[PDB]
Amino acid sequence: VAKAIRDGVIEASINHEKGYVQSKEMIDIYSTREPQLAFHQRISFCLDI
Amino acid sequence: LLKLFTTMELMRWSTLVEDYGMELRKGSLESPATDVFGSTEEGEKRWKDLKNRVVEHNIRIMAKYYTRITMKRMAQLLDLSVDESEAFLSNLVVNKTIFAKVDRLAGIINFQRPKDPNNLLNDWSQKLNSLMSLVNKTTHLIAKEEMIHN
Amino acid sequence: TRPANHRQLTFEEIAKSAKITVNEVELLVMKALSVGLVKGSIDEVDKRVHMTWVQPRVLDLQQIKGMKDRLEFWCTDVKSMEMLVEHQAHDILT
Amino acid sequence: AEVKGVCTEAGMYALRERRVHVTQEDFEMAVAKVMQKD
Amino acid sequence: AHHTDCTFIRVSGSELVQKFIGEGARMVRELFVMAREHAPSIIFMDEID
Amino acid sequence: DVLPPEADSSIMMLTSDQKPDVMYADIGGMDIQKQEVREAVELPLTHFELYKQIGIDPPRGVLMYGPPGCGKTMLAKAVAHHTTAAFIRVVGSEFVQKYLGEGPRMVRDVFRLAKENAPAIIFIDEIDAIATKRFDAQTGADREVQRILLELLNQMDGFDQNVNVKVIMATNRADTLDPALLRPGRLDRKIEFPLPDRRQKRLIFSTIT
Amino acid sequence: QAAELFLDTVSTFTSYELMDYKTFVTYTVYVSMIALERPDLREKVIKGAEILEVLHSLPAVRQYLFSLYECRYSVFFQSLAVVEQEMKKDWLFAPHYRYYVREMRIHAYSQLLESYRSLTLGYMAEAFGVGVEFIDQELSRFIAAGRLHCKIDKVNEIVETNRPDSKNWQYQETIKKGDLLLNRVQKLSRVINM
Amino acid sequence: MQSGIIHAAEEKDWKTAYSYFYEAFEGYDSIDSPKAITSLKYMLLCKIMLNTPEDVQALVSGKLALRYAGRQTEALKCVAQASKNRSLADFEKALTDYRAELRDDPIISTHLAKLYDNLLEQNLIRVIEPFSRVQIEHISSLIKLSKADVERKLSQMILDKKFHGILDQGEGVLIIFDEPPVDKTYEAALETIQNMSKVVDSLYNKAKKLT
Amino acid sequence: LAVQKVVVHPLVLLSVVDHFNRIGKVGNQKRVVGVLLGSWQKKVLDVSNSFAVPFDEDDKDDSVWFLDHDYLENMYGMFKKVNARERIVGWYHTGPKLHKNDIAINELMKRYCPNSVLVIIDVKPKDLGLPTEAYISVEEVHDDGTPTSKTFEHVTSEIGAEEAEEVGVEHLLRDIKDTTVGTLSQRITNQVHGLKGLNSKLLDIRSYLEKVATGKLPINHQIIYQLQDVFNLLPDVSLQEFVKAFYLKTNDQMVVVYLASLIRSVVALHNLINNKIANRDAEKKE
Amino acid sequence: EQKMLLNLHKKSWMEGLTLQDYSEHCKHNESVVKEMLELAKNYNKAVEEEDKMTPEQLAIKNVGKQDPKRHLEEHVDVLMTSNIVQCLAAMLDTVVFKLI
Ligand SMILES: Nc1ncnc2c1ncn2[C@@H]1O[C@H](COP(=O)(O)OP(=O)(O)OP(=O)(O)O)[C@@H](O)[C@H]1O
Ligand SMILES: [Mg+2]
Repeated sequence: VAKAIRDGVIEASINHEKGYVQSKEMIDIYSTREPQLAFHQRISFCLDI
Repeated sequence: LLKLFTTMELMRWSTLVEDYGMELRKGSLESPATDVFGSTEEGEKRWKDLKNRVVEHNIRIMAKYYTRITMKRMAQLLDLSVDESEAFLSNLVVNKTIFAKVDRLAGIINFQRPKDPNNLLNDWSQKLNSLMSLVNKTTHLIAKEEMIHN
Repeated sequence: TRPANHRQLTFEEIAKSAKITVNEVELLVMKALSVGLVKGSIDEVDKRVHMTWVQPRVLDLQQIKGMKDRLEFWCTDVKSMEMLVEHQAHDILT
Repeated sequence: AEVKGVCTEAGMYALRERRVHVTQEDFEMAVAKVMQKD
Repeated sequence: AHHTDCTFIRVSGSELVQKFIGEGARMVRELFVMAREHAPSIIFMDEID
Repeated sequence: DVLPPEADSSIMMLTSDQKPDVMYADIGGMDIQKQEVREAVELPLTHFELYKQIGIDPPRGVLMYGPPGCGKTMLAKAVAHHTTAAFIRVVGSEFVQKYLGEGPRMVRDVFRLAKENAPAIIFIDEIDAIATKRFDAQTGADREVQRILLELLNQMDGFDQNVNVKVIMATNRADTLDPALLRPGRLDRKIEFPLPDRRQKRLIFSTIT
Repeated sequence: QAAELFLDTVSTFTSYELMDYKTFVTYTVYVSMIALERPDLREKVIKGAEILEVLHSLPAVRQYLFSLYECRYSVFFQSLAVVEQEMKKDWLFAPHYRYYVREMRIHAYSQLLESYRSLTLGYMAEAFGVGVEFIDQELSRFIAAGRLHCKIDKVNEIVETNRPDSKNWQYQETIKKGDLLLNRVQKLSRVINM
Repeated sequence: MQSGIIHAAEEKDWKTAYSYFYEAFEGYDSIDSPKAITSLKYMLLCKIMLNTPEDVQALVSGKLALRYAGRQTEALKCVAQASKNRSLADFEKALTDYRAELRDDPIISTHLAKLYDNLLEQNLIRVIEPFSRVQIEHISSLIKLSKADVERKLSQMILDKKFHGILDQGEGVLIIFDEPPVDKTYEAALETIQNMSKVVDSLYNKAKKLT
Repeated sequence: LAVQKVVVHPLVLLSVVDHFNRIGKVGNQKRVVGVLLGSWQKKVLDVSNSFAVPFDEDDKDDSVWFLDHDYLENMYGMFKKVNARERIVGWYHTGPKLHKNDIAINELMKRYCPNSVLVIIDVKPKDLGLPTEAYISVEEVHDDGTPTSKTFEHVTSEIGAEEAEEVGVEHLLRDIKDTTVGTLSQRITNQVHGLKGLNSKLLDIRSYLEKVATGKLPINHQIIYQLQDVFNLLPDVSLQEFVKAFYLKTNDQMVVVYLASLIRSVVALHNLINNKIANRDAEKKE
Repeated sequence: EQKMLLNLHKKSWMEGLTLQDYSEHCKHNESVVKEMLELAKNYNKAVEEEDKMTPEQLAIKNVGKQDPKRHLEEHVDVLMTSNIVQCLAAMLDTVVFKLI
């Protein structure tokens, strides 16, 4: 789980003393640039077509 | 008194009473009092309506300036109990007179409506437009100053 | 005095600077908001004042020099972005 | 022709009650209106 | 008339349609020129009475 | 060039000031006629989807006939006053014009204006002026009137079920009307305005007095 | 679409060459509980006169519908098992008996989590008459699929509901369906070039 | 009148029942009948069951209804005011003051339960309107009902999508959410994508058939 | 104010250029002055014609200047006979900037038109700004206690043309004007021109501040007041709320752009289908 | 004189960086996308009809009937231009007018 968190696979933290993993609260995807990037790839492909 | 209802500030009911009630309700021999706030039943009802107008003006002013306010502070500024102030605010909100969301668990009143991205970006665009207009006007003023001192 | 990024004045700051009690601070802001001296809002829950505008005041020559330096940075940014747009869209520019 | 008019009048009676489907009561009222009244 | 693919001509004797039958209009048999042009034909006339 | 469809019309729609002051309450004792007109004119304009769902075919036109002075034109006035749709009031004798071709031209202009302003109601008072059953081919007047009537029939035939235009014709000599005007799709609703009955007489008397 | 058409023809059914009217009403109810929102299900199916009249002779289907509507989740799960065994033997619902039932389960879970900020795992298990482990596995599977807007605190066994905006759920479908259409366009152009 | 009574008894749409009661009232009033008031009562009652109480007063203000202004019209007008104010306490006060004219009329008495439920929903909405996070006990005190009943009704309303919110049992607090409307642009874009996929399928048929 | 926008027709520009050139053929001049005729539409001026008037001034002294007002009246009458709806709305001059005696000339012109407008028309082909700069005389009431004086308040100036005037301009600009550029390219070029104009305005402000700092010009105390407001108006684009709103808006527009591009690609594939089918049919019949 | 006449219709520098109202921009985007919905629904039918349609009707049958393809192209061009211009202007303004 530590390797997964470091690599960015999952956004979380590990409480070693407590012995569990707390997953980070999900961030609003549509309020970030990721939809813009996906739309960018798709738009460029459509214009290329 | 009319100026008190025109100024864009808070007015306190206790101060209003101690400064004008005798001149309005009982009046003076030099300046007789009208039957507007007389000792009759209609006078009492109009006095209660005057208090309602005072507290509603205070709520309007507090909505213009405050963005969030404590229910305790709202009650203190309205010369009302927490329950009375909350009931009056609820009546105003239901009638669509004033927008306010009451987080009663935390005792918080939010006068700030949720910000539509349209609204936020439109405020930004209006700021840009005003900035550009002011830049143009400053350039013209600079041209006048160059003319005067050349 | 505070820069535009840090124009959130705590109630304690105004109370200490104006030699007034904390519970009066709000009323003071009211006057400054009613007259038109300053613009903004009051977050009484957090005991803060979000000030967004000030009455423009007479500035010293050094303050004018600092303002001109701000204009220098602004001009640099505008020129850089203008050149970027001209270079990127050179083929389609009329 | 009278039977066809009865069908259309049954539809009209269904309309008068702002209904979508024509019912048997509508057909009987249409029969009464087309035959007896007219 | 529909099932046998025979042209259906309704002869009501109305003057409004006379211009289509013929500018003569002195005899009803002037309609036959049209009927022969659309044979097989069914000439239909309904007596209102 | 192509002109806008609402343009090039010698006949205009009824404006707000031209609306008659006659109310449905002003008319006394024509509940049957009022119901038939409403179900054939004003209801299909606002409830065409309901007519489609039930399976009823709304009547394209309405022929109001009866003895003179039995509330025909006044019911048309009340419909015009109490309608949310466009009203195009016209008289049959207006279509007959000296300029050959102007009659059919203004007939199709009326229908085009109604189509462009759907929902709309076309009212043609005294329909006998262009809808008689006898035509003399050697007289210019009868030839022009035959052209006008043929254009009217074509315009009513060219209205599919989608176009929300209702046509109203009024006459007191329907015996002289051409039967081709009463064919399905042109005038499928012949509403009679008979002489008042005793109950009708008392309703009219009360309403007027 | 099946629910829409069945509800449109629930009072005009005459296609007895396809199915009996009782079977038609059972199919209508089955598709309605999976395709209709709660207000639509109440207005059209729960308060439907014809459907109720038919359900008077079908106690099992009425139990299945009203257990979901009245939030009798254990009764709903038992009726869902019975309904599943019914779908498995129907040539129309056989390919989807695995799908339909799963969706129904999700609906039930979603319903139980719609009005509450958080629910203990034990409460969910008691409401559905199943074990806590079963609820844990089912909820984890359906959350991982993105069908349930909640997260499980297994340390305290508390399911906390989320309220994701409709914008994200529209954007994901936009990406998926636009990618499907884009693949169709690409393969069509591939056909065209040669 | 009998048609309207049967129409309302079958809890069908109340617009047709109101129309039948309107024709019955006109017929009874034209002949000056003592029953014209009764058909008037139900005429207003339908307007209450149609969630449009504001019309009832207007109906009383008409010339034909000015002749019948009495205890029955007052009872229906006051229950219309109770519905208009979304007040359940006003409903109970109306049912007490005009018990003879409301609770003893069988037609009105049959629908009194549904009227009470509708006014319960309306008053709950009015009470929770000014709040974004409010204790359930406060809502119960304002509504003058049991906390368990209030919680059950609020949960059912949330399940019925009558308002947007959640119920925190652990703290016993109703949280009201200012949900945003769905984006019509995204819905239209999705259906446009579907229709254009159909267009691409048609182009597929044209291409494979003609090459 | 009494003037909201001044529309200067291309005929006015050509007349001003011709007047400047014909006077400057003498080889000794600085600027030329003429009278502007137009109509009034709401609060928008419609300067549409002009005529030259004799004018001269001293290079050193600003109080010495002659303007032939009798010539002004006579040519006003002559033009009014031709077009009665065109009235004196102000004047113009071709000096690159304002002059200290411009207020006196505007006072002279105000008799013929009380709300006279001075349109400085720069004959030199400035690359960015419009050749016209409109001003109107106002009484500036200072708050420092200084006595009220007459100043020139700037007015937004635009170049607009009549239908026939636009036809003539397009005939004259037939070769030079390139209309093949698409609308999108035109808007992007507009953005580039806006960036250039903003840079020029900011550089003018910076130059004025530089002169003020070194004492070449006194502190106006009014331009500084405006500049404080300008710098306050600069929005903070680093705020979390603004960034989230900007991202959401950009994605909302990008999904629309994606849908439009997808539809465009499908339509282009349909066009390719039609082209290939037509080619195959043409080669099959031949 | 040619340069002087070139200033006709020359837009001011202010409106080059001016951003359109985002409420009206979103309403326009939604309206045009809702239009392309019906346009594509008709475009499918147009493709099927032109599959089985004689070459004499390629233009005669297009007279008096709207062309879904042409309106679709026009809507696509309009939305591409509007949204791209708005996005580019907003991105330029986020750099030019900055508080830092
Ligand atoms: N039901 C009615 N109630 C009251 N007045 C009526 C009624 N019917 C007709 N009238 C009277 O008829 C008069 C005008 O007659 P109207 O134009 O309606 O008749 P019409 O059928 O169009 O006649 P015509 O065939 O001669 O054109 C009005 O003054 C109106 O008072
Ligand atoms: Mg008449």
